[PDB]
Amino acid sequence: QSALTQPASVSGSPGQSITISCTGTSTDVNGYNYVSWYQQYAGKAPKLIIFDVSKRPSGVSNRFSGSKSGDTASLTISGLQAEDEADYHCSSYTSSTPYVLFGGGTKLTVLGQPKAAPSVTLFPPSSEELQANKATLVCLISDFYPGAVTVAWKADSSPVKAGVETTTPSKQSNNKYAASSYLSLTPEQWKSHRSYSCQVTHEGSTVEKTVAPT
Amino acid sequence: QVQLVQSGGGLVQPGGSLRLSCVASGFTFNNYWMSWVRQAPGKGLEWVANIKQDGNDKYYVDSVKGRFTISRDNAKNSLFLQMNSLRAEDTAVYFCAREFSSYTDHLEYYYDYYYMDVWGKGTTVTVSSASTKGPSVFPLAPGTAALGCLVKDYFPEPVTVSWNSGALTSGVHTFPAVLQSSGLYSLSSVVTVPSSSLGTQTYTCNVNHKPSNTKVDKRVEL
Amino acid sequence: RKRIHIGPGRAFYAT
Repeated sequence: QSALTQPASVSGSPGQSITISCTGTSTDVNGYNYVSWYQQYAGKAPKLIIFDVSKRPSGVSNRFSGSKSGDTASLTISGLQAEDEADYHCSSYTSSTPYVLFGGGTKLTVLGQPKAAPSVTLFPPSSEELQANKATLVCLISDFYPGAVTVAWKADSSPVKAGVETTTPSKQSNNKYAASSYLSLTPEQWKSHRSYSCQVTHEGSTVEKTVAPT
Repeated sequence: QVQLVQSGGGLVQPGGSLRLSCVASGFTFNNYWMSWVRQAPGKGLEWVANIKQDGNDKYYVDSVKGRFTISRDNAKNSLFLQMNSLRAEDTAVYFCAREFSSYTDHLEYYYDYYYMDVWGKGTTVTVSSASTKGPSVFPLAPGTAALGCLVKDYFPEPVTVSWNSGALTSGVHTFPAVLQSSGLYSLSSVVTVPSSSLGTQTYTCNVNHKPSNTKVDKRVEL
Repeated sequence: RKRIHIGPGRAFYAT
């Protein structure tokens, strides 16, 4: 019946303008104006940047503006700067408990560097782990940008979703990203197939690696 | 300047409890409503509870009514939150914030809206049924070559990894750990080396897991 | 004079 909806993420290049929408805010005349936006840098606390649909606390750049039409609230950032990169959350009123909601948050990325395809290294289960009656395939993904990827595993040539654990991406020292995925199997499963595969998709292109029982 | 600093966070098991504190400074504490907002790993914000300036009127989100109890002490600029019957889903960073009044009066009527303008840095709350446990270190056997160590099923964080007792630092990449469905962590550390040295040079990853006072030096052979 | 009070956890209009 209620839930604010904002895109998980958005991108833009320096100098451009960008907009994040947030559907589901109140259309009740008495609560229409209760809308806000908060900015949050990785590891830091949130910061109010827009309240009452379009007001700015002193100190907040006039590059950040807010508007609303219908139940959809919208935040707009002009002349994007590298420091605008953060998470943005919309907040709004709702006629029932808890009365004040928050969206899921939108991750804004400012494309500051060139695209970079991921490097993939896949390791098979170690004989020591197998001899311990277990098996783990390790897929190490690195040096990619933007920091977003999706991983898919295959037993021979068929999809396999059971026993898959994949981390969220995280920034490296060189400022590109890394992530890793683990596939758990039984020693018997491992030896049963011709081979397994780890497929990484990034910006519409994929890099797949394969390993087989030696 | 205005500031808010919370504390009291920690690691507990389901059903356990914690008491969060928040100390204000730089503003007339007893003039504002105070709130507690949380954020689960990788997710958005969620208001948890607040208290009126006179400490009587208290509000909570439905999922914590009965388990959480908010209170304040205007005498010491402090806000508190007693958390009982903690659950895994209660895992998050907890922030205490100040609610400020945005007053807009149009005579026949007026709007009195409250938003959070001051936030603390947050304190971490982790609720897990996992128990302290050392890791199992498996070797990842190997122009150049890649080799490493799989540090499997340990709890809780963190663990440190090094190679050849520090002598190998270049071409080393220790990956952030993955939290598994089992509640236990795992990570992998990999290094790229010359393929010709594989025959002579010995490689050993030095793994340390202080939470369980466990160290493991695993030799990675060809 | 309609009074509208909206904030986290509470919403109402005092006469």
